[PDB]
Amino acid sequence: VAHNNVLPNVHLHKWWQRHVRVNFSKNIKKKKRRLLREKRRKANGGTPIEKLHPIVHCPTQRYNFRTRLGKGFTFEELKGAGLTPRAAQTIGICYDKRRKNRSEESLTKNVERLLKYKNSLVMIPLKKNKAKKGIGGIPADADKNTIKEFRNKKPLLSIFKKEKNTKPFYETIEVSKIDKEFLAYKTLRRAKLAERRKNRRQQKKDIKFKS
Amino acid sequence: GRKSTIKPATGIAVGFNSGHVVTKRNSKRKELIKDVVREITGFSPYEKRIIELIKIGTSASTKRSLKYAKKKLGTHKRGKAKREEIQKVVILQRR
Amino acid sequence: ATRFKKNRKKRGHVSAGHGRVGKHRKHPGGRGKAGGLHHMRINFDKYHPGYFGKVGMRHLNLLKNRTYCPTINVDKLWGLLPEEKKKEFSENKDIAPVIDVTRKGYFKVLGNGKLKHNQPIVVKARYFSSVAEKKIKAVGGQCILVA
Amino acid sequence: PTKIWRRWGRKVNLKEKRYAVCSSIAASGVTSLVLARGHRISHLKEVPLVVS
Amino acid sequence: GAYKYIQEIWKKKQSDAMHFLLRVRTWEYRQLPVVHRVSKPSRPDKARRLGYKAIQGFVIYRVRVRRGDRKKRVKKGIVHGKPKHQGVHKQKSTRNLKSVAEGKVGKSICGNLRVLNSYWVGQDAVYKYYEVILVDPNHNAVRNNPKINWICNPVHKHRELRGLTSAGKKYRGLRVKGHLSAKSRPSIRANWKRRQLIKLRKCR
RNA sequence: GAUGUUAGGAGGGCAAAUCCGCCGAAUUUAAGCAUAUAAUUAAGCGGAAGAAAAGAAAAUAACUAUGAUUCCUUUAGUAACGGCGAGUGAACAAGGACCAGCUCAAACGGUUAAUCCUUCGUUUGGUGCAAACCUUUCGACGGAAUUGUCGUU
RNA sequence: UUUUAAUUUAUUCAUUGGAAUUUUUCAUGUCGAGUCGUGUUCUUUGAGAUUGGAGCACUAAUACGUGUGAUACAUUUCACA
RNA sequence: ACGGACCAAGGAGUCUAGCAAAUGUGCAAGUGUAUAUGAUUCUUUAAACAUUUUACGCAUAAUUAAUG
Repeated sequence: VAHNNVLPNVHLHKWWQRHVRVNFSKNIKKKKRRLLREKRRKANGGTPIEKLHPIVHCPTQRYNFRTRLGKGFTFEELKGAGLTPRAAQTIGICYDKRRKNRSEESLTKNVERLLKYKNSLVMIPLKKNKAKKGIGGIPADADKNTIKEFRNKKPLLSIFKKEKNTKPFYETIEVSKIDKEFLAYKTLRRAKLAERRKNRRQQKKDIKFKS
Repeated sequence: GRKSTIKPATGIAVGFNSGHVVTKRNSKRKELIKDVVREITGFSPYEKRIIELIKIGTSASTKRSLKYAKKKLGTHKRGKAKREEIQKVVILQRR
Repeated sequence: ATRFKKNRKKRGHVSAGHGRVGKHRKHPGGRGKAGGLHHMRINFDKYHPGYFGKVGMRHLNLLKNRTYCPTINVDKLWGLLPEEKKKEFSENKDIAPVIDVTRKGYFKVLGNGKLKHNQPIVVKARYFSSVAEKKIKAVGGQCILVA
Repeated sequence: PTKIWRRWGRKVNLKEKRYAVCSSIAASGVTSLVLARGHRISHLKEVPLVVS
Repeated sequence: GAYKYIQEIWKKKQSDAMHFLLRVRTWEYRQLPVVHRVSKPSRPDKARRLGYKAIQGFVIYRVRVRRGDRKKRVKKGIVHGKPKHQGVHKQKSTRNLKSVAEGKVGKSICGNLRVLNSYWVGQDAVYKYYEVILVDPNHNAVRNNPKINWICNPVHKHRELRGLTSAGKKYRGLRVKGHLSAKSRPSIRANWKRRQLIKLRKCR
């Protein structure tokens, strides 16, 4: 090395020409999967190819405020919507047995979403114009004239898409309604100082509760 | 830190139950198996040694038995569990 | 871009710009950072002083999401809200802006700068600096702790 | 030997690209520039030519 | 409920009855040939706890595998290399003796069958014993079964040579998930290839 | 158990770019060299598919929590490893592609193995000129199986 | 020309069986053993009083368990599986 | 002192990764739209075009072995 330069650390000391790859076929495969999903959606028969997903908070403390699509609703969410999972997988509803609803807000943010999805169901007959009431909480089925008049409108995909969340960053309050005496920094320091003994207290509380 | 299933969290970011303020929510066959299997098998040699070593019955004996079980099984939890189990069966059989 | 290269302008100079006596040998001083502490020691001491050795404990696995904490100073607090909102806030003394910096993506508020004198501001921040608190309270605002 | 991993393409800023597009559109609207580029337009009336 | 009883007895291996049975069966197995078919499983509870069932296309083979490590295969006793590699005696094979067990039987002796699993059976000072469950992919009894007919299709050929049995998953690190394994999940070589592989976009 | 010039079947070999196991160096770098690096690579042995392998938590997190696997952007040349020298080097979260989940082990049918396979003949209708092929079930016989198949989750 | 979305046609007769959705009780059941784990040796890993694997010795508990929660240990909480 | 008997043709600071400096360009406390996504773009088209109202990279704050 020489002159004033950053000391090299280039991890290139093995046979790397074998590992080098270049993505010449990026837009080509983007097109191929575009036509793949278009063919799937055209062939399935008008049913949307997307599946409904829960709107759920992101983990950790970095992404506490953000929310995103999750892997399937919970059993209690489906029960509150009135659907057994084992029959709700049929209507494009994702379900997982691993998530647990840890808050009433999480429960109630997915229940009405499931109800909104259920409000748009249009069942189809199976036995050559022999429409039936349905099973397992799936909504009712429609007849010849009904299917002939609904099968040709604009499909709704916004509900399938991630729920846009509008949070009012710009908001304000009355000047006289402020708690002028609060000490946020002192509160933070006191909480950090007192963290150990509260853990002690919770430990002893639960030891008592074990009895 | 530590949370609490009751007493919902405070809006403070650092400390005890910190975070948002969201709301929270919440063998007869086996005994027969054990009895017949105990009758058929009995005790392994280290079980017998631990049983007699507890039987001789001193504080140094209890310490030696704990050491022996820990050495023969690995770890401390397994040795403690086996020592307690064998003294329980000693008390039960001394009938 | 080959026609702009320096080698092209010295095509018939025999030595190709690399000297006649010294020549251009392959790795005449070692490969990579070979000569640290031995013969490139002067270069290391002159341009990368604290390179050798080690200091501090070991954080066995970091999990940077735990300590992630974007920061913002007090003098930028009036900058988030738009100009029209700021204008309609400064004129009326009966109304004060409430800013949730965690919405904008900031977690701690430091006190570098100067706040507009006699405009109360309520700030909702995950963490607060002592002098930031002091500036806000002196200007007449109040700090809100959120999580 | 020539290798397939040469920098075949280039990353152009989207702002660069829209600036260039606007500039070329503006240049298409002055008679002298289009005449000098090589189009024989001495007979047409208006250079920002528009048709129904 | 007999199988629970059987499992509970076999869980001891140090009682007088278990010691006697293990001794006599190991003695018989030692004089029996290295690889030989057993008419019925000697541990029905463990066989059925694994994938074994009682359809016609299921057979059981007992195999003897020598214990200890195999030593470096270098000529004489001397390698031409660095001190880091001069070691010859303490070389530990990555394949477990359990996997080598059905590696012996499913390689060429029973090439028309597919290995399903293998279990413990016995032990000796200089041998280890195992029983291996083999499935005939071509017998209509197993082939027609809506269950356990996945082994009939030619994708599960030589699972023990490809490390796809339980022992293979064990020695490949597939028996532990999470941060303890981390690398081994998409297979060790594939993961290493992915991590060493560098991607360059066309437009940079 | 042995045996079948018993009936009906399979394995062997070729081919490897991708893929799955095993075994396994040294050149090189450290301006020497021994740990280290090259490299869990090259060579060697074995094994499949159109993809393979991984895959349904004995997971992650510590949060308002997530929810099989795989791959892409990023984490990140970071935490960390290392004559702490040369050098080596992940994982979580995040944004996306794709997205399907399932069955064996015990309970019970013992007022009925409720199961499975082989062989031999009949028919339920069909697309092919034909050859063949898709469907058809009355069975009967021979067995396997209670040292446990199916039904039941 | 292959299929795949929409689209000509259902009517009856019949008992025969099965399934799935929702109220009253039991029973809180089962849950993978020379296996996990530990010690030691070798190898592997970024994994460091050992990341995984393997060899040898010892060798478990039964869900109130044991397995993780990146520093060995004892006592003990919590979370997840 | 070494190479050169002659002539023709070929013949050697390049490519990629990463960093810095210099200069030009655009925007500017922001900047780059990454993977991906849609579009009657779809010899030319593997490029251009666009991103239903906080992804990340670098910068906007430093310092400490570290609670901070």
